[PDB]
Amino acid sequence: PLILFNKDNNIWNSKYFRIPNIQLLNDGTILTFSDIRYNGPDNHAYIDIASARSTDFGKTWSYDIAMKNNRIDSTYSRVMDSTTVITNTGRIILIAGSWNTNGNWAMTTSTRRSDWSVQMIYSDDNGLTWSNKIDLTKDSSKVKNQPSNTIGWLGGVGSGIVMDDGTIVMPAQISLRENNENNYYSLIIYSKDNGETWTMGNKVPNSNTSENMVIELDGALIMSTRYDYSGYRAAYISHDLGSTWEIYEPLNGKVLTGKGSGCQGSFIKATTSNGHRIGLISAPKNTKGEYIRDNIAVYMIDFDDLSKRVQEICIPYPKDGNKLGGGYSCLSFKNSHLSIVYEANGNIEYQDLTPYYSLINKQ
Repeated sequence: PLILFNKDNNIWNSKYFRIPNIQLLNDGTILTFSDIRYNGPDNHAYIDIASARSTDFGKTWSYDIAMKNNRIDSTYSRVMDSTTVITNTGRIILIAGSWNTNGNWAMTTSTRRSDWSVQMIYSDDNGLTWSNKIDLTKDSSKVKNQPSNTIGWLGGVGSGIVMDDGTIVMPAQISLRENNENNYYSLIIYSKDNGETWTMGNKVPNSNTSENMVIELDGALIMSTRYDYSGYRAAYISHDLGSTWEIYEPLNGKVLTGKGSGCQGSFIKATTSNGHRIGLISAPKNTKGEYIRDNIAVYMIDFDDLSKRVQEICIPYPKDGNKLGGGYSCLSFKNSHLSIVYEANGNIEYQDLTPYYSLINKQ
């Protein structure tokens, strides 16, 4: 596997890389992102977000800094946990959480986190140049239906989707102040104006849910979310663009995540040659438990053949993750090509999983 972001050899001399992201462009361009964790693996540290671009199918990469933190705190200023999407116009949107203090983003403060904000950048030139950082939460002109008891929120860490009519849907996670407690939930946000303004959906029926991704299936939204301390990835379905949610049985609890806290994963849809709509999930098996997060595997479900059980297709990273921070992955499928980026002992590796999709396509 090619080392995309190397902790031992990078142009920023960063000691650690975390939270990968990948987008397969329509013309074959591969666009990837990752946290630039300069001082180490800690989440509450000095972090920017990088971009690696390839015009030769992953052989050579051009590196840049897509987003910088607010530059306020040389120790804690950070923009992190990227959530990306490609609109129908080709516009590439990146959504990230922004902080500059110490402490968990969801549990530290009992009121709205003062240094918290959601920053968004977009590129109209296929990832060559990026726009200015646009604050989505400093006022109320960009995001509608933001709960008043919001401690903070950010993207679902991964990739969004585009509906039939062109509506962009982004996975999201929110922390809410409810009855002297801080409960965090998963949900979605959507934009009908190419990402200029957004409307916030409602929370999923269960707390302790966070990082997630949604797919579109015949107008509905099917979510595969991180369900902490449940041992599995939860799944919900929505028929009103994320306003109401029901448990999606065919996927709920099917992907096990081992003991301890959950872990981020990716959930994308692919349409095989026989017309079937399949779901591809990447997540560590975590058979060794807790934050070890071993064996980043790729699972498959056939929505048009739901009697067939979820299949383990391959394990792109059949090793233990680093307990300091690992296990995150992101899949991207476009034009019968499948690619993955994942964390690998402080590094970010890349793989082309297209031959495995060809085994699925049965052509």
